[PDB]
Amino acid sequence: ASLIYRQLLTNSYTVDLSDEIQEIGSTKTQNVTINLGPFAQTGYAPVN
Amino acid sequence: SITRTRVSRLYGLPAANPNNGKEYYEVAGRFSLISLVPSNDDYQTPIT
Repeated sequence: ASLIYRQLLTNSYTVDLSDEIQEIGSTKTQNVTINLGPFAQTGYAPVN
Repeated sequence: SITRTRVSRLYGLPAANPNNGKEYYEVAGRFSLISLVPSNDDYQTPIT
């Protein structure tokens, strides 16, 4: 009755294509490069 | 001046024929200007 453990370990490659299924089924979302960076404390010219 | 009249040795540009036959008056030079132009350099693009 250890055949479950043995077959699970053996057939663990199927999880990869199961993840593939769940991925191609689920939605997608990608992000962009963002900046925190240095930002200058820039005001306006002295106007009249 | 205007011959046959009392208007003599007046200083100024008369608006009768200002162009005086020339196709155009031209002036050359350089000029520098500051602006607040937009850019990212190069952020907000996709991560890949």
